Amino acid sequence: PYNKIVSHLLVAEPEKIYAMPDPTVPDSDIKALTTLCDLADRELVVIIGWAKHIPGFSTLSLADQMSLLQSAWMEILILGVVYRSLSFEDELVYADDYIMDEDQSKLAGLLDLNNAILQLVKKYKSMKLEKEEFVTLKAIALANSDSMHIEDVEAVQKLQDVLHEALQDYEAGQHMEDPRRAGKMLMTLPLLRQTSTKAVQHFYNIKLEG
Amino acid sequence: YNKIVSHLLVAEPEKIYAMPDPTVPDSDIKALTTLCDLADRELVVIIGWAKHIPGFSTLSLADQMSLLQSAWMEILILGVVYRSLSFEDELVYADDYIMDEDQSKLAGLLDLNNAILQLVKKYKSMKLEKEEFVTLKAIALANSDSMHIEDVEAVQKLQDVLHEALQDYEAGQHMEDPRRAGKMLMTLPLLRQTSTKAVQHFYNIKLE
Ligand SMILES: CC/C(=C(\c1ccc(O)cc1)c1ccc(OCCN(C)C)cc1)c1ccccc1
Ligand SMILES: CC/C(=C(\c1ccc(O)cc1)c1ccc(OCCN(C)C)cc1)c1ccccc1
Repeated sequence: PYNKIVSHLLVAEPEKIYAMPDPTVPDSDIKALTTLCDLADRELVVIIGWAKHIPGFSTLSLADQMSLLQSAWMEILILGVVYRSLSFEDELVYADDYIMDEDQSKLAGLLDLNNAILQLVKKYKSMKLEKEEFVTLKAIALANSDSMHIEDVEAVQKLQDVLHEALQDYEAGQHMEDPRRAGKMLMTLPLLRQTSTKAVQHFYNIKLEG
Repeated sequence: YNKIVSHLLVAEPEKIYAMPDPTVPDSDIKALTTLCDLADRELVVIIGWAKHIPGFSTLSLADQMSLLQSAWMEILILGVVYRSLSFEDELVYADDYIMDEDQSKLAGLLDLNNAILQLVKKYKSMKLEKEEFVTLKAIALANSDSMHIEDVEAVQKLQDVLHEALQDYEAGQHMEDPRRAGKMLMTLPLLRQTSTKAVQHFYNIKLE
């Protein structure tokens, strides 16, 4: 119906970012990896631009604004893809010009991993996830990254609170069929965190192995 | 008073002890062994405790085990975490085994324990109650996100039931915060992460 925060967040939303493949080089695990690497690099600058638009976010200390972006960037990237693929089935809308099926992923050796995000994508799909929910869960994810390098903990909390409140409230007017929808959304965050940490690790392994 | 929560409480297992076998002088191995032996004896208990969770038993033995399979670490972690609330910078795994910053460094569990302590840091901040504990334990169990389940609906129903119990509990004894249940739900990620880091670390011993 109308929530201050949710609307703000829809607006603060970033524009369509396209992967931009290299047509002259062959499709290998090094290509796909390289393709995603930069795709994320670009998004990371995109996200830092965005976070400033997160109501109450710019007010925290800089050292703390960095602490969170430091921790929650991967979940943000991830929830991102997870969203792009809701209207699709069994594949990943990493980029609107970059989609991967079971076979493109088998070639990239990201089967295990992608079969993980397919799962995450399944839940949200079975909940009929809404754009307004994405943006909110996304902001929450950030204000809930639990960095250990926090200096002013009472502030992080008020930021968490402000965003949590917007969720309960938006879910309150748009879905009275489910007096427990917000909290349900919230329970999908762990998997988000699980996937992201899985992602981070595969990366530290590819870097170890080469 | 909420029925489901009264149950979970009553179900709450009896105290367990690590019993730092009067055998080997303190050392990485001794330490790691003590925990290995306690976790196992706890795991058994957990299995039994599980039978009481409302609606848990009705599940096919296949699912029941798929959940336990995935959540047993969060459960173990949550325990020591609740056990450690009333303390400072120390992790209580058992009344006979209490790890302080140094004993940790000795076991190499500095990083692991240090994240676990972070978990406690938050629960202490919001004065976690035994009631809230027993309930999250059950919730974490059914919200374990296992990839290989048969009956998705029945499981979902179990998460709703327990979720209802939590939102309800907060609604009665904690009217001062309408977002409390949700905030408890928000501590689940960390628990997940920590339980994960904890597990990958165990397997990482002599492998690649
Ligand atoms: C899951 C795909 C992915 C990345 C990704 C995820 C979501 C998204 O929207 C875009 C990309 C990925 C790849 C590279 C990367 O690099 C960050 C480091 N920069 C500074 C070089 C981050 C994420 C990746 C992670 C680990 C190993 C290999 C690939
Ligand atoms: C966090 C301490 C811990 C365990 C633990 C946690 C909570 C608790 O109440 C009791 C113990 C731990 C240690 C061993 C273990 O083994 C399970 C596998 N069995 C079948 C051999 C599980 C957890 C541990 C985890 C990873 C590496 C080293 C130690």
